Amino acid sequence: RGEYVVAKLDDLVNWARRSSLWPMTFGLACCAVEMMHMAAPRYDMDRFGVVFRASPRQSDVMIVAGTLTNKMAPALRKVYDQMPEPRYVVSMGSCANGGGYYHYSYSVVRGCDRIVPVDIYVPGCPPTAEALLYGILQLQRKIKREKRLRIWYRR
Amino acid sequence: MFMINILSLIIPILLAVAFLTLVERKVLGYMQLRKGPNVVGPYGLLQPIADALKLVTKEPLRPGTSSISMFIIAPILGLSLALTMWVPLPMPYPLINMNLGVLFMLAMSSLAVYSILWSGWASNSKYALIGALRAVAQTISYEVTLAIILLSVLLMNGSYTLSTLITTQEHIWMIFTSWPLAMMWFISTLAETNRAPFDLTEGESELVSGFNVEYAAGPFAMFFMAEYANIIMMNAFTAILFLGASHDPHTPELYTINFVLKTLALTITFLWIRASYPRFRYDQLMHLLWKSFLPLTLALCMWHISLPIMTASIPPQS
Amino acid sequence: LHHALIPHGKGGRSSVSGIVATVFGATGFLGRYVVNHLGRMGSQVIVPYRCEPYDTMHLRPMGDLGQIIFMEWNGKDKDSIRKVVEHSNVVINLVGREWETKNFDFEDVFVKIPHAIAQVSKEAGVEKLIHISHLNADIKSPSRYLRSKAVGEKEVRAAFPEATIIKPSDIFGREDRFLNYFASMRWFGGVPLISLGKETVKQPVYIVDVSKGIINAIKDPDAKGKTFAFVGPNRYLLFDLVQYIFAVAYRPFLPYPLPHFAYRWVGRLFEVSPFEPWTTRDKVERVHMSDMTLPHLPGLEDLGIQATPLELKAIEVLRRHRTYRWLTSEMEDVKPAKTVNI
Amino acid sequence: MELVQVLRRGLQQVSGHGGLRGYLRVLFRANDVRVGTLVGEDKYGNKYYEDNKQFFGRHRWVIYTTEMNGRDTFWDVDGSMVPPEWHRWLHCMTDDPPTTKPPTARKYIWTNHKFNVSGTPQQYVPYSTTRKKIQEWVPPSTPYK
Amino acid sequence: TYKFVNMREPSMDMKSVTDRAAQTLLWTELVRGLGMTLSYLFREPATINYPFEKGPLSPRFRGEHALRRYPSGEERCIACKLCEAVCPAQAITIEAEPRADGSRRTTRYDIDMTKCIYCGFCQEACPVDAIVEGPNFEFSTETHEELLYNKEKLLNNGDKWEAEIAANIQADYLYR
Amino acid sequence: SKVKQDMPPPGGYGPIDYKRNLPRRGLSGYSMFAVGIGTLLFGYW
Ligand SMILES: COC1=C(OC)C(=O)C(C/C=C(\C)CC/C=C(\C)CC/C=C(\C)CC/C=C(\C)CC/C=C(/C)CC/C=C(/C)CC/C=C(\C)CC/C=C(\C)CC/C=C(\C)CCC=C(C)C)=C(C)C1=O
Ligand SMILES: NC(=O)C1=CN([C@@H]2O[C@H](COP(=O)(O)OP(=O)(O)OC[C@H]3O[C@@H](n4cnc5c(N)ncnc54)[C@H](OP(=O)(O)O)[C@@H]3O)[C@@H](O)[C@H]2O)C=CC1
Ligand code: SF4
Ligand code: SF4
Ligand code: SF4
Repeated sequence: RGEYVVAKLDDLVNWARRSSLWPMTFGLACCAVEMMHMAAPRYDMDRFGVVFRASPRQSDVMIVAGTLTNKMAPALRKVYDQMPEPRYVVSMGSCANGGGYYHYSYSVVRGCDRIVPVDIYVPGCPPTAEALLYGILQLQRKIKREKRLRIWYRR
Repeated sequence: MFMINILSLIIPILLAVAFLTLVERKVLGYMQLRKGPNVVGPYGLLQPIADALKLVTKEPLRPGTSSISMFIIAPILGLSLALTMWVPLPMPYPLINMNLGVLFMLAMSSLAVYSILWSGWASNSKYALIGALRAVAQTISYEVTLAIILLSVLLMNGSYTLSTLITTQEHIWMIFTSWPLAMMWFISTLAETNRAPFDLTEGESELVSGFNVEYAAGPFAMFFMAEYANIIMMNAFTAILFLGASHDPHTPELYTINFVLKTLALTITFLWIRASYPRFRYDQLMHLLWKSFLPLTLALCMWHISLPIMTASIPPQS
Repeated sequence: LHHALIPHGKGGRSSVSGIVATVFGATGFLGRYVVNHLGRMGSQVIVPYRCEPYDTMHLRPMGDLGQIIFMEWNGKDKDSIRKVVEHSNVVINLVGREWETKNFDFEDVFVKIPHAIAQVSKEAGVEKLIHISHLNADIKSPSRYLRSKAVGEKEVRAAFPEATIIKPSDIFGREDRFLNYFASMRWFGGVPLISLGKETVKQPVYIVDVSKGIINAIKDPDAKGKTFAFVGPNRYLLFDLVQYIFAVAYRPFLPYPLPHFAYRWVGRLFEVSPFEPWTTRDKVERVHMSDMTLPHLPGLEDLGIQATPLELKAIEVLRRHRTYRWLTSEMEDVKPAKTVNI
Repeated sequence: MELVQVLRRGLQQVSGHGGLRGYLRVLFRANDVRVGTLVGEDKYGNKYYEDNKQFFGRHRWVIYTTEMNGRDTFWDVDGSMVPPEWHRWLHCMTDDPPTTKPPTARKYIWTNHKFNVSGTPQQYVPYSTTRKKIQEWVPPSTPYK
Repeated sequence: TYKFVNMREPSMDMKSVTDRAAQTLLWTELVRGLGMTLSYLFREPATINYPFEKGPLSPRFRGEHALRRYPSGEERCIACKLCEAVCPAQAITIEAEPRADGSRRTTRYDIDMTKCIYCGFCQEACPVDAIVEGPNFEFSTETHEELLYNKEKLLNNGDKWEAEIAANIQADYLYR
Repeated sequence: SKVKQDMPPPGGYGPIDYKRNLPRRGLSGYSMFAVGIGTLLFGYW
């Protein structure tokens, strides 16, 4: 039946997307250091299929790791625009989540969500590299639960 | 079944290129105390298929300032030439037994730079144009020594046909006769394939992604196809030239196994050097050759010009 | 008003406005824009959706955290509509489709679904329901879209007597399928106007104008029961409109008269596609109807919003379509297309 | 000599994991084939192994349960599937497993360790936990006027 | 005391210069560089098998905030507002009101995880060990609002991680 | 009882190496050149 065929196509495409999540080298602050430590041998992003890649044209997930300030927010929004779809935003740290320590400052965006649609909120100051890996795996399951071709079949 | 042979020289080559990415991300990662891709199935044997699927279903955006026509013709040029330059290789019996295989492969290798050229210029970017010019300089500098070293090495072959190399290295590897040139040749194979430590056309640290910066999804995967097919073909050519192997006319499978093993070892050394060095700085990789490689290779060219004559060892042309 | 619906703040993101609303079909064109305005003033939006949640991602960053809430709903399921409209002051109906899918015809998305929305909204106890139709809505129009829209308007009026009915003429914007349609028609050779397109008069209205009109109608205490007609300020001849569209895009213009039945065949051929149907018979028809002037119906100016002429807000839509050659030319380079006087 | 023993213990790898079928089960699920002493098991089904010979970091590990709280976890697993009592032992925060040293029991402690409830309709929605501050006048009902 | 890190003049004996020329022509330190990476590939990788293998922690680890309670069942919190008065990020909001029994307890105790800096200052300031930073750190959420913790959510965390938190405090209270 | 805190062992910790230990290895330049030239001569013959 057509539903089974589109189901299997959904599983294949979602598996590819979740098993080759290519992130972006967009570290901003101390939350980037853990972003490096999970790339360090101990946790090693590489075994999970995730390999760092600059040039947003060839990346899927943006881990906004660090404080997002007013002077940088236009750059972050523009760079998010460069990403071809599908795209995902993982927010690392309290600063990139809702403001963190400098939530009441004059030149800090009170949450990265106000600029891009954040897909996964990873809490911490900074989050432990295990916690960030957990957030990435949660995003992976999110991609696994996508129903693109199913919705197309029931257009 | 000539079509059968042509398809058998394309699909296996593409599969080998796909698994080259996995073996690179594993060998490199094990250099760096990591484990490399491990999750997808057993030992990551599905990563090439996974990212292959992603890159051909991810949205292939076209920049608003691009030049559409060349932006599209460049990936086709790159992949077509990378695949075509596999046909004259004397894997037991070459598919296309050309009388001038070396010159043909030199011509197509020189053409392959034009893919980089047109892709960089048509993308309308500062980084892309920078990378295109670095490619210009790198490939011209290294092409001069490529041609001279090929002449010097093949002076003992007697002609430019690739198959006779097997006859030439019947009793001894050619590397024992031209080990200096071989070193230089290896370095040239590192640079013409635009790999480390000469991978300045991409320059991930300083040029973000170089000439692939505006290349996304399918065209990017295709330029990667061209690059890795060129890597494997260059290592195969180096194995054919210097590290010859025994060839039983009745069982070509023995020569197939030996040749494949030598190509694998040479490629593994490519990934080895990729994960053990800093990166060159533009002019240095030029000043390395125009001031250290070119004079030495000229002297070795004169030496190998004279050598058959002084020892009465001029190889036959037929 | 309830103790939590009393307006508070200064109109910013984190300000209680009291416009708790449900916008059916928010995932598309004006559905996005309206939400933005609803998000800007600080109103809790109960945006329902049937598509993949990823497609609702651009819906996320226009409201203060906790304001925008997404829910799954199905058109042929009264329980879903009841769940989404149970706690809401206003229910804005923006459900529509320029084509007829296999599981949803024009009547389903313009009569049946609006009927269910209006009936369930009346049962729940909402105070305002803004239904959206087309200006050229007629029970005898050849295109099934406008005919279905007319019967849907009558049904919605019957079910919700005080429902505000807004009849926009033609929305042009960054994603409009009206200016981008003409711009994208460059691929298929020339632009094939029917009878050279010298008999059709179109009155396009800016998207921001329509969304602001919806917001004002919600805020206006007299929009109940009324039937507004949202139209642009000028009336363009169709040939002159395409002339302006291709001049602002600086693409070559190749007009080509085309017999009506041949264009119907072309529309069928494009309808065959099992994906986004670039052109339908309804589509090629509608571009040939003139915009029926309805002076009796109240307009945007009554709501207090001045229509923005297409010339000022045409560079936004067509700057993407220009090649690298005329990608930076200013807005005043191309002279306004001559307009037949209203 | 060590080559032969090395080839041999690769067969103890398949023998320990209940034969070939269990060998591919653990290989495809937990991506490892290494064996270890069964330190314990929790009420949810996760099996808890330890091997002190492994270097610090992989001396203890989990094979997650196939099913927990009405959710198939044969293929998808996460770090929140660890019950609180054993999370101490797993993360090398103590050398006392719950089997030997069981945590103190109290009435308010849960009896079913819910995993990360994000995504599922059992999410957490923030709301004000305080009552009203200003009351209303509640006008009288008699028309009077 | 200071040392000259790069003050070595190379010897100019014929042997020394021959060795330098050999290293230049026949790349020698380059071969050493290759050998080092060969030696480490043959070495054991350091990657752990997350989530089946977890990196080591300590009982002092700061993670998800949680409200504890006495063994009897009564909450430890008494709304003294020391934690709210000491939080560097002002992430705690407390509203207190005398309960029906008479004990002073928070009618609202909200901690904003999106604004918290996980310093642990609250757990030091608390005179009754009511608020603690739990051992949990894998509590990422798909939406922002789920990170705005209420009193009920914090009490649920306290009731869920109580087995771990009691042991962690038991193994660390003597240091404090 | 007595005070207990983290302390070095009674005899103190062992020595800690800090100096550079880059080992010296490989043949002399004369030997390397001789091996290269001999290989060239054998290949030539
Ligand atoms: C001082 O303060 C600082 C900060 O302070 C705040 C900062 O923030 C930052 C900034 C922060 C960062 C940079 C973050 C930290 C980043 C890092 C540490 C980087 C870590 C990187 C890694 C762990 C990964 C490195 C990558 C490696 C080792 C290898 C990568 C190589 C690859 C090959 C990857 C794979 C990619 C690709 C494209 C290959 C896949 C493609 C295929 C297999 C295609 C196959 C296709 C087929 C088979 C097709 C087959 C077709 C067939 C058969 C037929 C077809 C024909 C038809 C007709 C259809 C810095 C730097 C900083 O310094
Ligand atoms: N020029 C114009 O376009 C004019 C339009 N209008 C009316 O405005 C409304 C919105 O227009 P616009 O935003 O441009 O349209 P779009 O096609 O861009 O968006 C239509 C919306 O309706 C939803 N929808 C359609 N069919 C169904 C269904 N069967 N069940 C559930 N949801 C459904 C879509 O969901 P999804 O995104 O998942 O498909 C989407 O949210 C329509 O009623 C239209 O007729 C009025 C005057 C002029
Ligand atoms: S959340 Fe904490 S660790 Fe992350 S950037 Fe902000 S202050 Fe630094
Ligand atoms: S640990 Fe968290 S809640 Fe406690 S004071 Fe620090 S930031 Fe505030
Ligand atoms: S410091 Fe402790 S007792 Fe005081 S208000 Fe905070 S949680 Fe309650």
